[PDB]
Order: sequence, then C-alpha cells, then structure tokens
Amino acid sequence: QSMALHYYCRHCGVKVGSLESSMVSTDSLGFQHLTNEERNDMISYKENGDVHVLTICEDCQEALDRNPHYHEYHT
Ligand SMILES: [Zn+2]
Repeated sequence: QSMALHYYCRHCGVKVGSLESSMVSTDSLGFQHLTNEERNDMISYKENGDVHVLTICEDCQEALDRNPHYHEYHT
C-alpha cells in the first residue's frame, strides 16, 4: 500500500501525506489497544514509520513561487 512519512505542512497546517488513510492504515501509531489499525502497528517496530515531517504543500509552494519567500515578516 502507498505509505511513507506523515506529511504535515509548514505554516498552513495541511495534511500533505494523509488522504487514503481510510484503508491505508499507516497514519496511526499503535498506541496500545485502540482500533484494528493500532493493532496492526502494535508490532514491535512502528510500521507507520514514526515520521512526522513538516513540509511545503502545493499551496505554500505557490506562495513560494508566486511571492518571494511568501511575502516578508513586517518591514
Ligand atoms: Zn501549506
């Protein structure tokens, strides 16, 4: 199944790596004994990857490419 790092966007807070998590249970960490999804990750090695990366989404990339560093701070 299509699995990798969990992508959460820098600044705009969009989930860039979580859409098909409904059937692709690789997004949820097997904490203890929650759902069947957690039961699957309950293996002695996080199958979900243990990866929470903050990256640029399409939107922010365009904030990037269309605006120099996506505007300035204040001055
Ligand atoms: Zn973004």
